Amino acid sequence: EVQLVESGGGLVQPGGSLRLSCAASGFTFSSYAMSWVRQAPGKEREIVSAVSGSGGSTYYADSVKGRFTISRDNSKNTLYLQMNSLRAEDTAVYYCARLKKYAFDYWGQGTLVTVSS
Repeated sequence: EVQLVESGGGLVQPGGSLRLSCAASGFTFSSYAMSWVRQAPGKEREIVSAVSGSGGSTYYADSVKGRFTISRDNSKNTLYLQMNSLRAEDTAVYYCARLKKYAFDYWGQGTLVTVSS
């Protein structure tokens, strides 16, 4: 089966950078792809990063296609996210979620990013 649960907690003032992650165990995270994030303080969802398929597919929020990163930790039960670009004016909340068929329908806890300031 799949094991997991978003988590981490980091700050991201304007030009900051957060460090969160998706929990995971037997299925790991990249072995079977895994996408994640999506939520916010009445700020509508907001992804941060994902890795569909072997990884050819990758996500970075909706404005950091090149300024975000789907960091991962295979033998650590989780992958992390270095997401910098916020602006002390848009705190957010995320929720992990896989997406490769046969392994899509889990990840449901709630995490976030506090633009330090």
